[PDB]
Amino acid sequence: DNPNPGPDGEGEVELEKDSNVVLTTQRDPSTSIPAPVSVKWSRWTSNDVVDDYATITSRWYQIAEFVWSKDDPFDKELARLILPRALLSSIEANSDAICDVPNTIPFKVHAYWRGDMEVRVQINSNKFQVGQLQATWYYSDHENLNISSKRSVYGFSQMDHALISASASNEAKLVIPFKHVYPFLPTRIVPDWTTGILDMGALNIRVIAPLRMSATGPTTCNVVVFIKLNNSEFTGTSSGKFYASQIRA
Amino acid sequence: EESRNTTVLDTTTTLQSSGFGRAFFGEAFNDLKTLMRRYQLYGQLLLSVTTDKDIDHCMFTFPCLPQGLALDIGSAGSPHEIFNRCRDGIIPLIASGYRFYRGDLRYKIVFPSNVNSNIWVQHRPDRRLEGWSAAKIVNCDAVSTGQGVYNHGYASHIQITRVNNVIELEVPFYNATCYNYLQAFNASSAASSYAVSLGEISVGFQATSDDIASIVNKPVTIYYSIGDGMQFSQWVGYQPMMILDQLPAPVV
Amino acid sequence: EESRNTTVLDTTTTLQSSGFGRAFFGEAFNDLKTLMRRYQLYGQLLLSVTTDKDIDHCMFTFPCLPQGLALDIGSAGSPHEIFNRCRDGIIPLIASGYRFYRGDLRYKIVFPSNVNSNIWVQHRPDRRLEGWSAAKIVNCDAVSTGQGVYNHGYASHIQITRVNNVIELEVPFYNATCYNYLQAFNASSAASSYAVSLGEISVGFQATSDDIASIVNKPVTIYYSIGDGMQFSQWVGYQPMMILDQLPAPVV
Amino acid sequence: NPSYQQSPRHFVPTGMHSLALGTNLVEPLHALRLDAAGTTQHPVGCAPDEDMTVSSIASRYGLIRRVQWKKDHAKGSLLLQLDADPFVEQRIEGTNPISLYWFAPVGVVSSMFMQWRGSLEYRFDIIASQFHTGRLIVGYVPGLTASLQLQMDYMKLKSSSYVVFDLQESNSFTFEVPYVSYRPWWVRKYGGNYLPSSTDAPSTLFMYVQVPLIPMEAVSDTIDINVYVRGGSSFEVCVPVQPSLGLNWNTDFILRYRAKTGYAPYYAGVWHSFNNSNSLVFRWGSASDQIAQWPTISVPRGELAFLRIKDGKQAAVGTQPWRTMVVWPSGHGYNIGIPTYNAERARQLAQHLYGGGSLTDEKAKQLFVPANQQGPGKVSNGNPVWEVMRAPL
Amino acid sequence: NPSYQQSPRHFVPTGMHSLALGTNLVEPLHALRLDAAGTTQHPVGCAPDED
Repeated sequence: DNPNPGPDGEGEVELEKDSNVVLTTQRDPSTSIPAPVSVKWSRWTSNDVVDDYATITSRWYQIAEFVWSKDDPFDKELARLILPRALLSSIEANSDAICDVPNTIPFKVHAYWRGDMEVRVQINSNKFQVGQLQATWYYSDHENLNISSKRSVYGFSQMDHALISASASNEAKLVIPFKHVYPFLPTRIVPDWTTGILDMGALNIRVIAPLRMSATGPTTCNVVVFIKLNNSEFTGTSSGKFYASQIRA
Repeated sequence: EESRNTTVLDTTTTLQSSGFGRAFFGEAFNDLKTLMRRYQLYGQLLLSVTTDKDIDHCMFTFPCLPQGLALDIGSAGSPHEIFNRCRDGIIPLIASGYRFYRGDLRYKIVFPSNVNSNIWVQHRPDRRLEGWSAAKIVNCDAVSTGQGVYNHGYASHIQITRVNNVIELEVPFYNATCYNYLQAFNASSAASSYAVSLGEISVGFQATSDDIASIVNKPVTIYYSIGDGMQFSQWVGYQPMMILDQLPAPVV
Repeated sequence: EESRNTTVLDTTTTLQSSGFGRAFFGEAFNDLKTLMRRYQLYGQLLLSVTTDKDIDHCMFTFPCLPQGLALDIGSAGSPHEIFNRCRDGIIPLIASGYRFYRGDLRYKIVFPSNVNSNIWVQHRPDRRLEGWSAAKIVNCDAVSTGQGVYNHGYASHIQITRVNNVIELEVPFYNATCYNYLQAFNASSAASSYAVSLGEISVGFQATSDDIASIVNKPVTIYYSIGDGMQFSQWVGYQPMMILDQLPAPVV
Repeated sequence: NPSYQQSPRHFVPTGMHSLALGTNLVEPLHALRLDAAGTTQHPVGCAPDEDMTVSSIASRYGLIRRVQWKKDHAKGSLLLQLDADPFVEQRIEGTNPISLYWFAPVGVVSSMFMQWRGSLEYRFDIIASQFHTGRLIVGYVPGLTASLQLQMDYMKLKSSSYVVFDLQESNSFTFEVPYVSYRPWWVRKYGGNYLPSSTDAPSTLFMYVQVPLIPMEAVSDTIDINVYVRGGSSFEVCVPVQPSLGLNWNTDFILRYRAKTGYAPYYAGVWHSFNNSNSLVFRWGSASDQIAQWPTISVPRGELAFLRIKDGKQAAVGTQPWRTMVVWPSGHGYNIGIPTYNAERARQLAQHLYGGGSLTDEKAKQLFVPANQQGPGKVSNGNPVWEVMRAPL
Repeated sequence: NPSYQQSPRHFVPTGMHSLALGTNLVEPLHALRLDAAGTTQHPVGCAPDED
């Protein structure tokens, strides 16, 4: 209630320090948790050496950056990421192999995976900009054919979601646990599973309030998405030459 | 950030809670599983016999899934007036607002009256469901594979039509999964096809060629409840609905 | 100032109380609810099929109300001899001497014998009752709205005619009111139409066009008791009665 | 082995259990399992998290409205008026002949039930900076008819219950709606396609502009307002009926000449009661008197009629597709369908019969198709539509 | 799974219950309600005054 800015700026930085990667937020995160915390399931269907690599897999790594402008209508999708595929496809979109990033080197060598997720969607918007976005997670997007009529902010507001206001420039934390029909997702081509490899559903960022401003205001803003794999477990140690690149999309 | 409340501007007072009708009607309508255990029409069909059938041939087949079949409006000449007029029931309307399920189902099949023949019903939990197309009641017209034939090892039951022409059965959960999908299924892989329906129910008659002539164009209706131990485990919002009394009237 | 007594000029002695026949007949006829739980004819009709019906079409419809229907004397050529000769039963004669009711009803519907077809019965507590006209058994002759069609979410039951051609059901109290009117209803508003009958019972056959020919001109009778938890809550005196053995005889 | 000589029981039989009851009974079944004591399980991570509960569904906010509130909106301009019910609609601007709608989850879960009561909660999220300044009323008028939906301003609103909200630094609030009626519950807005069951709201919600918007010259002049609906802590529904809403999975509706229902598919075969089995007539089966039956065409004196199938690919097939026919009484209490080689023959047969002739006349018999043209006796594709061909006679 | 080999019951069937009796029996029905233990209520001002 009594402001006194100095050379530092009178703020309070919140830190997310996860395995030598530190994320900083000026604002408070707007969290939303779709499902409760999952259990480890190496008991029921694995006899191979099952081990996470928490020093290299529970790190933060950007998977998407995009430009939200004022030339977007009311109900318009900005991002639609199939996150376990989107990590590998964001690496392959930077034109290299998957063995050059320490986050994804167990995906090259193992066969199956189960772990929870942490998604940070950070906007960099001016204080005078006005707008609002959704951060809605949907489990198993491709297994529903009527999802093309579902992708709208009217339907995504009904399930739980994270709101991002362009004025406050706040942040969206997304605790995504593993919830799938099968208790493991294969990383490569595996028997009677040829398509939809390592797909758990779509994080899709759409617009509620389009970006509004004055006549000479800053036209665009930037949105960056980071991901974390914290409660992982990798089973089925295999050859890396069996692995193939992801579908481009 | 969905059910939050920044500032609740209550201008009201305390309203007397009836306990979801338990005060007035002696029953609480809060548990939605109590609503879903009321039976609702899974489907109806008219029996049609094209080729000469043996005793082993199944009369019709259908996958058993809780979110309701592909909505059979019928032919343009003769539409099924239940699914055309009042589009869909309560149970799939609830199941549209979820993603995953796990549990049993309850099927009550009502056969025609003037037939007398002894009826067998098998449940095969082997048939994977390939796409939302052909997720419907299928009239078995020919026998090429082991689909048309009454097989040995499945869970079967025979209803005596002379005693009673209705069968009441419970389909168990036999998939090797954590859940199954509870939407209009889109087939991506082969393993995802194993995890749509519980199984595949085949109903067949033991009639010969002479007694099957009295069975043609007779109606068979199938009803289903939700069973118990039946859990929906992921909240998904509802799709665009359609208002029923906005549908056009058959003007003359 | 109704049950007062200024001066009682008793010239009598003490008369031995029998306890309303409990001394002589082993039963006390004091509780009038015991009398009203005896079944009494709600109505009767001959089934008539004008247009071609589907499986979903309802055969006939009637509102369910305790004070008895509009008294169907029948046609001038062929009158219904029960309602013509001995005009009305016990239960509506009691219900004429009250104003309000609250509670359930019990309906026992007796179907014809030589029919075999499986019969569905739905209770729709949605149909408001518009005037004392068309408060009667209505033969569904065409399907324009969702009235003729077997709907999904209502309380339904299917009777197997091959086992037994009589259904015994209990209609619950589902109005959102304190009471309902218990006279010959005159429709003033739209909200008052929601509070006459409990609901609206529709009975339909699952027969096709070939088996429905044996059902034409067959009688269906409907009986009703008063149920329990059934309370009449305002004393109104009786209307002008009519003496039954003063009615003329069919002279030849 | 003693003999049991006492009197036995004396029941009533019924053919089916409770088709509607579902809570406090034990329904016996033929379970298609192997163990009679076996049920389904949930071990241990595939456990239920969301209970199927109407108070848990209706407690979830659904976005129903967006409202543009501009700088040039005058003092007292209407932003929204809507109905104080869970049945609030958002129409999709699609090209289908039947329009789809967005609903709140409270409205979807209240469509299945006949009667509702309780408080509603409207969350207003006003997307603005901390440099926009405005003030608006979210008011609430008890029961209004359709003719009182107009004659409404911000001044008649302040006679009833209302809430004035200031917008300086907090850009969101929640208005809890009172439940004022003459009736403890309230019958829902739409029926199961029974148009004489329509009922409007118990009451009406408004949102006017008490103080107009003053934006600074560095920010925008328009502000979005989101309106979210969920049923409040006192909301409840009771009586289950047919739900007034349908899915959009199969968005296909069928508006109401062909064979009477059930008498199709049919093929052209023979019958001992039609020219002593010598000529083709449509049959719906191979057994005793399984003859297809056909509606009576309304034909005035001075005209004839015959039939020509609209799509020949759907016709029954013998030595040719049977695309033309005449319908006439069989003498056995229904009309039969008599195929002809072509339209010319059909017109000549109709001329003969509507002209006063009989099916047993030699002139008629010579216009039938002979039995040796039955060929494979293929059935029609379902029950296809025929055009009624009319001519003066 | 043992086999029950004793002698079974030996009834008489009738098609309808007591159409006239109404006091001291429990008449079974197909109640068109949702709860099997549910009855009708009178809370609390819509109570019966005239028996």
